[PDB]
Amino acid sequence: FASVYAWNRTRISNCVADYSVLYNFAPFFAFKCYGVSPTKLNDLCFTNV
Amino acid sequence: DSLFSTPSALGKLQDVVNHNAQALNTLVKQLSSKFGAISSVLNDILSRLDPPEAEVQIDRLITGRLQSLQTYVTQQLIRAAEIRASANLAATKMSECV
Ligand SMILES: *[C@@H]1O[C@H](CO)[C@@H](O)[C@H](O)[C@H]1NC(C)=O
Repeated sequence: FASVYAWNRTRISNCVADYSVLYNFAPFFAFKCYGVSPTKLNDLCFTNV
Repeated sequence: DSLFSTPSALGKLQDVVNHNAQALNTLVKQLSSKFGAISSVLNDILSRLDPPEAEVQIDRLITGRLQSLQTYVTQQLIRAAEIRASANLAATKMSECV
């Protein structure tokens, strides 16, 4: 992973975002979601990610 | 001749129509406001947030739309009292002049 002063941004477009895969890395210390509830992320379309 | 030519002759009846039609445009254009919520559409708030957090954003819409309705009704009661004043004057002229 890059340093905080050179953070790496990855474009995500034209795909299917199955967010259930996110919990493969189970030990999550923080999962704060702003604007969107983490349970409803599988029923929304996003312009750009 | 003084009514088919002069355009602002029936300016008292047309002004009554304008005020009531202008208050409805403002009432229905207040549905696009957010009043602090993340969106002005209840479907967006319901389909993006959990029920514990949706009630927080929704209550901002309700208290803002509820205050938009009270402003419309209160000014409608005030305006309907001007009309009844002119309706009582026209009923007096109809029975005394006519
Ligand atoms: C940064 O992200 C891009 C786009 O995902 C990726 O191709 C690249 O390997 C990443 N670079 C580093 C140094 O992590």
